[PDB]
Amino acid sequence: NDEREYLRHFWHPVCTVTELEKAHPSSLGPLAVKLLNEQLVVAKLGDEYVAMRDRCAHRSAKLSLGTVSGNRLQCPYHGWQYDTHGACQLVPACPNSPIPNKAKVDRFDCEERYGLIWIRLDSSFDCTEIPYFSAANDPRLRIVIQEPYWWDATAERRWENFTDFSHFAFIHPGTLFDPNNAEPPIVPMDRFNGQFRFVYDTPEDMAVPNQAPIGSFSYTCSMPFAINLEVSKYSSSSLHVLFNVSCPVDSHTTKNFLIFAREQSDDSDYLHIAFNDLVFAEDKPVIESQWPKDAPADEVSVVADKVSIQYRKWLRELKEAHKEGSQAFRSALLDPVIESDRSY
Amino acid sequence: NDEREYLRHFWHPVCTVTELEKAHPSSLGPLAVKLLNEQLVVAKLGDEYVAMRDRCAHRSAKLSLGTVSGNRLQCPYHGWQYDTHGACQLVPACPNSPIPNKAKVDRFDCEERYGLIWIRLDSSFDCTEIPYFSAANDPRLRIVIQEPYWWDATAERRWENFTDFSHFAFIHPGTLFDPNNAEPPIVPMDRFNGQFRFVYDTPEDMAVPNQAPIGSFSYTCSMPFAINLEVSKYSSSSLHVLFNVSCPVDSHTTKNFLIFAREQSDDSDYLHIAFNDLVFAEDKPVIESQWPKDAPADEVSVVADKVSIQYRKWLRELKEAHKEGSQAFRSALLDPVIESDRSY
Amino acid sequence: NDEREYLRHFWHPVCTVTELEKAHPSSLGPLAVKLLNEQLVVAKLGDEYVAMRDRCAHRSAKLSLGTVSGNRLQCPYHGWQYDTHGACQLVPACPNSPIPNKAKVDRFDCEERYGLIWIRLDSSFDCTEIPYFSAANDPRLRIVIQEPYWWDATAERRWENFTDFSHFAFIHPGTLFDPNNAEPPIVPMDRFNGQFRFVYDTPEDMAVPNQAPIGSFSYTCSMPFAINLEVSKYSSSSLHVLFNVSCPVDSHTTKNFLIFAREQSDDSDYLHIAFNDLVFAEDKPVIESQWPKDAPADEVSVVADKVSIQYRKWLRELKEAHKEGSQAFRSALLDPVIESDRSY
Amino acid sequence: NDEREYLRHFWHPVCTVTELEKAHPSSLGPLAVKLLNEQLVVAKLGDEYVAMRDRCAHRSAKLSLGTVSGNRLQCPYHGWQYDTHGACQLVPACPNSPIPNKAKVDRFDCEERYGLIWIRLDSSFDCTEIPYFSAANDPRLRIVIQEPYWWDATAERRWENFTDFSHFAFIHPGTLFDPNNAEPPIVPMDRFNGQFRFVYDTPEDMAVPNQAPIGSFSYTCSMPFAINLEVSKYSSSSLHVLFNVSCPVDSHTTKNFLIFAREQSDDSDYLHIAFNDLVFAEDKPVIESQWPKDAPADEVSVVADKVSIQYRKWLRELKEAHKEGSQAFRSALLDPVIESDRSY
Amino acid sequence: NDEREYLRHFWHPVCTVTELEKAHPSSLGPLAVKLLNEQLVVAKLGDEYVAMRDRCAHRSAKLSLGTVSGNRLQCPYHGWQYDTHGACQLVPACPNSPIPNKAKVDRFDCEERYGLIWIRLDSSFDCTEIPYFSAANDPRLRIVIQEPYWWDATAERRWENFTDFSHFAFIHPGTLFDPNNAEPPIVPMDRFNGQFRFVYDTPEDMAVPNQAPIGSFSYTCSMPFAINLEVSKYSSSSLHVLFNVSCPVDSHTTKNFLIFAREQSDDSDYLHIAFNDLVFAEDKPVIESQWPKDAPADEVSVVADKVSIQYRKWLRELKEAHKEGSQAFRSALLDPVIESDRSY
Ligand SMILES: Cn1c(=O)c2[nH]cnc2n(C)c1=O
Ligand SMILES: Cn1c(=O)c2[nH]cnc2n(C)c1=O
Ligand SMILES: Cn1c(=O)c2[nH]cnc2n(C)c1=O
Ligand SMILES: Cn1c(=O)c2[nH]cnc2n(C)c1=O
Ligand SMILES: Cn1c(=O)c2[nH]cnc2n(C)c1=O
Ligand code: FES
Ligand code: FES
Ligand code: FES
Ligand code: FES
Ligand code: FES
Ligand SMILES: [Co+2]
Ligand SMILES: [Co+2]
Ligand SMILES: [Co+2]
Ligand SMILES: [Co+2]
Ligand SMILES: [Co+2]
Repeated sequence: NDEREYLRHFWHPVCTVTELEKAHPSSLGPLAVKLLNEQLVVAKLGDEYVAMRDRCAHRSAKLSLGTVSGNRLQCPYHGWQYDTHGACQLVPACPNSPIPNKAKVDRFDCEERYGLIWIRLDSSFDCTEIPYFSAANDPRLRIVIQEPYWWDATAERRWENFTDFSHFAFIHPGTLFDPNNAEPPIVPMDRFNGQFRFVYDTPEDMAVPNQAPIGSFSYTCSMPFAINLEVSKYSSSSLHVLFNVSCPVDSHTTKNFLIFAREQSDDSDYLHIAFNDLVFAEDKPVIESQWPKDAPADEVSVVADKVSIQYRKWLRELKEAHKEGSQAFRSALLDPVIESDRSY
Repeated sequence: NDEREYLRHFWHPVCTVTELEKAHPSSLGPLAVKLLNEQLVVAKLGDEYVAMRDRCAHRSAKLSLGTVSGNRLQCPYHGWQYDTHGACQLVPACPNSPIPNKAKVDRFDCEERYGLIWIRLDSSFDCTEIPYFSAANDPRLRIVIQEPYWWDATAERRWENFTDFSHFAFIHPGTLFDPNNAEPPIVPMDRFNGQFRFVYDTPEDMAVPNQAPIGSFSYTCSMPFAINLEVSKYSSSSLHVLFNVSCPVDSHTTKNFLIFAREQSDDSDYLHIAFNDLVFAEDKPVIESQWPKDAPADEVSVVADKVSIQYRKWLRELKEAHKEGSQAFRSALLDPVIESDRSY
Repeated sequence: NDEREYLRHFWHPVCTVTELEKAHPSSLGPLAVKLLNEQLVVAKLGDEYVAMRDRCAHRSAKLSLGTVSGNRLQCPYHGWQYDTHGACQLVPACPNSPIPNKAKVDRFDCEERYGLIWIRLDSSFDCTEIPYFSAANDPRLRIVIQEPYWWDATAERRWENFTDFSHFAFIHPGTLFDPNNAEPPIVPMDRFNGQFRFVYDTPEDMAVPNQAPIGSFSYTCSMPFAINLEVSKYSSSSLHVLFNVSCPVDSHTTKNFLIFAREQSDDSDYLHIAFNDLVFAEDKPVIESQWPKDAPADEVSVVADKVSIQYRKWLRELKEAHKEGSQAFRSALLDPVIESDRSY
Repeated sequence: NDEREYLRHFWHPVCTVTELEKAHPSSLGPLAVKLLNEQLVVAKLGDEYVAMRDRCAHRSAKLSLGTVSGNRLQCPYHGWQYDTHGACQLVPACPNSPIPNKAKVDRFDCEERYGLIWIRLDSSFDCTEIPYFSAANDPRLRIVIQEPYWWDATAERRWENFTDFSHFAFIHPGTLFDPNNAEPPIVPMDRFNGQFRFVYDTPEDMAVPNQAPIGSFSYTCSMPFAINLEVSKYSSSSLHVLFNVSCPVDSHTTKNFLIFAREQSDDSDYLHIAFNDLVFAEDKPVIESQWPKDAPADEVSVVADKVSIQYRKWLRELKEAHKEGSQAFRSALLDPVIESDRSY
Repeated sequence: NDEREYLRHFWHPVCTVTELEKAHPSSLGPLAVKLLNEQLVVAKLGDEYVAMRDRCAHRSAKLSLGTVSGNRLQCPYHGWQYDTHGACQLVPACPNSPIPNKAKVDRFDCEERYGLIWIRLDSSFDCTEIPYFSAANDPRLRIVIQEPYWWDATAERRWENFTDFSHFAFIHPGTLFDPNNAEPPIVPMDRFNGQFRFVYDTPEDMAVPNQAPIGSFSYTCSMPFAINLEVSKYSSSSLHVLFNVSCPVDSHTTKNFLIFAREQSDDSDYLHIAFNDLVFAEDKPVIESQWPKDAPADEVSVVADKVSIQYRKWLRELKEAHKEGSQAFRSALLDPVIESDRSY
């Protein structure tokens, strides 16, 4: 848990709002989720999304097997009722007696945004924010939230797969790139407000389907695991946005979320969903094969790996700064480092 | 067989638009569907939804395994291309030769309405229309189209299940009615424009969930299988509309569609979907147990069965009038028969 | 397993007699069983039930894959024949050679009582007895031995679930308690002859099925894992006895046994079996959810938890006394500690 | 772990040539295989069978999901191509740049012999050879390579099962021996050229099928896991050879190979395959039951266990000599030790 | 059964010799097979392959559940023994009494050829022969018998699929033909000795794999269901032969056999097997979709359908001639009808 501890300071998606509403017939939850190997429960208490450890203080039953009752989450075993702060406010067996001081469960940051539920396990450094999705509140764009997809691969390896262009000719030859353009350009990369920003111009006139988001690629990557990709498409001259983020469920699993938005929206959502699913099915077996799950020091990079080289370097900086404490981590995350000629 | 020929003259839903778009990665279809034991294929050819028999004129392959190409449907076997009228316009093996006169497949009236695809197999009487859904184009109402649900029961038995309230205390005691209000009123029923119209007032103060659409019930039933139920709810003083229609797939199977609309729409869609699904799960085993599948003459009615009795009577009249021809059928369907004091 | 070693000194049930007879077509076993993570084999050799380690001394094959031949258990691999004392008496490959003195397997106390097979792994303290079942040899009572039921929960958590008053309202609302009677009395508890003894008069006039054993509850709990509950039922004024005992199979699993006896026995055994199975089905998901599997020090008790508080206290004293040896253990188990006004 | 390092110095079979050719539609591989817990990939690169670690040096994808291209193995992820020495010779993303010095993967000695693929993980002692199969290149004999069979048992326990006849009466009574000849002779055993050699004469006139290879048995066992058994059958006066060898896949699993050759070969191959499969099915549950998987020091031998005893002794000597280095190991393996009157 | 009766006069394959030898551990059978909806049993009695109705004369048990005992097939129920002529020669219950005259089962023509077992149900016209396989006894060629493949399609539709070239561009675009050459040539077709003979020159320089049998195509089709295709390949300048034959199992199923032979045989059998299997997997869903299973009179042909038009015409002639009797059928089958300029 040691090398991963710094990840607890970020906001991570754990489920869609849809999944929470479908979990229990009340539409309020509770829903069991797992984040960085922590077993948590999510529920809607009044107007608030809450996240607690999925473990009752009394006899350790799972609260995720319980029931929302107005402004309370009720344990299924002996009916202890927890408020939005994780504090027990009713012990039905002793309704007069004072409630023990220890009758509380851990309560974590939990917020809805973009149709996903986000949890931050450690808020002590008070310097991380929910990742940036550029299409939110853009009335020009129709937004579709896909169903989550689970991979037997880590969030770091998934991020590197999503931002890697040298693999398109070998993994996506029918679908995203010609098999003949295996040589990608080396682009400037900027750190700004805790995001990696970089821009690409993919090759034109490739034998790829019209629904393929191929064009001018503008990445805004909220560290550590979210990618916002704005595509000015060549084929249609219209904006298409991909927002992909991985939930690090445990040491070898990710629950992954894709939200996409498009300016030309008279067509079928399922044209795009089927295409995204095909791309993911092409990536999945190769990424799941990578072993060990966490990239060892012995991996051999080439110059075309600039994006993942720079990604790994920043992650190591954040892990090092975490050991040094709050101010060092804030600096490592939010200090600007500009390579390009743009102004922010 | 013979008993069911008259049903070919009505419009029946065969799939949702969502089902069509999901069937094939192109989002255009084709999709195989079955209606009154006919194997059909639906596809979006240009701006039109087209229904054809699912059987190529060349060597009888299923066109539903083929592909939409431009505004035509291409057979998977030797690539014959069919236009919106079912006529073959390209024989790839014989590009110069004249296309055989009989190179064509049967085409059927096919329209989208309310997010469903409707097919009329026999248009020769030309007096039937797509059923009425009251909530379409009412901006006060949020509309949800559920996924279809399949039952091993006929469309007639499904219709009678949907409009019966005698069964609420026994099939839906927790969910729609109190167990001790089993006695229902007997209301006037009007025939108008091929619809059964009748109005109820279900019992008040019943211990049923708040998401239960219980209140004053106004039915508009487009013969033979569609029900439009407008509820002015007691618990929320808000309009809730249920539109239920059965596809008669064959002699013992229905593919059933529910669309629901609601005025108070700040809550979760899945609160309502979960409730509807629970109601359907309560009905399903009992309706599927009814045998023989078609109601025989030996069933014993009581006065509380008025809706069922009058429905069976009208269906019998429609079946007999169909044998007398187009004009007799038009009168049996569209002549008014008013029982209530309502103006028309 | 250092902290479970004291449990080896008690008698634990490992199967029903029916299970042993059904295991092999001979009706004599062998049957593989597991107790405290020890792999054992049970068989009927002549008139005796025998238990040995399930591991042949020769080449370590499982004797449970072998065959009973009258008064011998024969290994499946090279046919070594073990007698009722675990000693090899025939090496078929060397019929004239003397049998090595090492050719023996560990043999454990094994006795039938009440239709179960009991094993005691360590008889050195010579102060433990098979648990008490009050209905044995009471000719007024019809006895039913249920099939065993397996839970992913420990024997301690199962015992505490069975004797807990406060969960009935939340886990068993339809079946054992009204949801309104959540506040239990705090009763005197006596230690006598290695049993916990306590009485509880459950609430009257509860909307609960008539086959529910609800009434005046008299518990005789043979430590560590057996519960004998005599119910003088309110609804029928007749005696109903529940005898529940958990086999600690390993650190996270129990094989549980229920025997029940009843004075009014003209009804169906399966009326009561189905009721017991419904109660167990209501408990099972919540008990299996408790984590960690062993109750840790951080659990928060309230005054209504008296029974489980006192149970945990006695188990801890037995564990500590086992470290101090035979006499200290005998005193911790068998010394009386009287809280009530009763005489024994 | 440490206990098994000496086994890396021997040649072990990992697949049949048939398995390699079936793995990929090209018939060239690649095929993933596992040997002593190492994940390897085998492919036919030009005229050579090559074994590499199944892990690309770039980003650790499995080369076994890749493709043979010319005389190289191409990774599925970014198309790096590895030559027969494990060196990367093409980085498609950086065609002009120099290939990193560390762009290479470990390669292992790999040869085809007898229709199997053999791998030696550690070649530094350079004193081991591929096991001896007597029937290779004997045109009097028809050879059949069976499909591999997997057992949840170690290669040591499998070897001892194959060379034991004490068990025939109990495991194979219908098939290999009479049940009442359980007493076997004790024969001289010779060590010569890294092989155990010993000769038997099984009992005559036994009620076993004609396809049973029962007769005069001559064993040549190439240490540690290969057995060559030449049978001069009693029933047919014809030579029958069984070659059995176990791949030690990991600490508890074997992938086992049987090749059999016969002089009288006008009958069906499947008469013999069915018989061998029946024998293996009789052994399998008993051998898989042996626990712990590795034989501990507490097993009790009898004089009939001579073959097993001498096998364990030699393995112990090889393990100890390996710790002393290459010369000590060569002597322990290849020094002769003659017990019989046979000339060498 | 009426329109299919003429097919009983031909020899049909029912299993491979391998399948017969694998069916029972004796390697002699019996094996149940089904041909033209007849339930038959195949067994090897001495040197003879025999086929009988799979139904004992005594109490109608299946002989396929029985045992070969030298020159007899023994029923499993009461052990009646049938000789190679289907006559019972032993009634174990009455070993002295005369055997009833009716104690016989129907016996059918049954012969091995090319590694397949062939059955002819009706030999009364004495004019049909086992189909021609050109590669048999050609020492230049290596022969591989594939495992049978089952399709939900009739033998007529399978034959037409195999000899159809207009479908390659749509069903086999990667594998057998360019998608751009959809236009096939019209070739002369000869009837000779009950075979259709015709020759094709497929297009050259197509983007197809090297193991694809593409070249000069010489067909010899033994009516009604066997195709012998000799390919003088363009890519390798070497002979490749495909022998495909369908067993008409019942009215909607075929059990299909592929044997292939090749002159250049230093490569892997599985290169070719995998390619054939890919081709079959491409055909299978489209052919299984064709409905009704038997081609109706309403199918619309084009000039490129010459082969199947001529096939259907000959089949109709054979069906008509069958009604007229033995001499008419012999003439329809064996009279020559020459279109080309070759001499036979
Ligand atoms: C990584 N990735 C994707 O996963 C994807 N899915 C659909 N377009 C996509 N694009 C353009 C992309 O770059
Ligand atoms: C038949 N029926 C239903 O199936 C249903 N489902 C949800 N409300 C429902 N109501 C009010 C109803 O009358
Ligand atoms: C724990 N428990 C049970 O498990 C049970 N099962 C049936 N009656 C029961 N009673 C009264 C009970 O207390
Ligand atoms: C161990 N073993 C076998 O596994 C076997 N299988 C077939 N004959 C066999 N024989 C003679 C044999 O000794
Ligand atoms: C029909 N057919 C096949 O099924 C086939 N399979 C492999 N080559 C093939 N060829 C050349 C072919 O014509
Ligand atoms: S375990 Fe939650 S209330 Fe007791
Ligand atoms: S079957 Fe449709 S094109 Fe031939
Ligand atoms: S392992 Fe039991 S007799 Fe050998
Ligand atoms: S992981 Fe193999 S080429 Fe990149
Ligand atoms: S049924 Fe065959 S012998 Fe009696
Ligand atoms: Co990718
Ligand atoms: Co209902
Ligand atoms: Co309970
Ligand atoms: Co054996
Ligand atoms: Co084909």
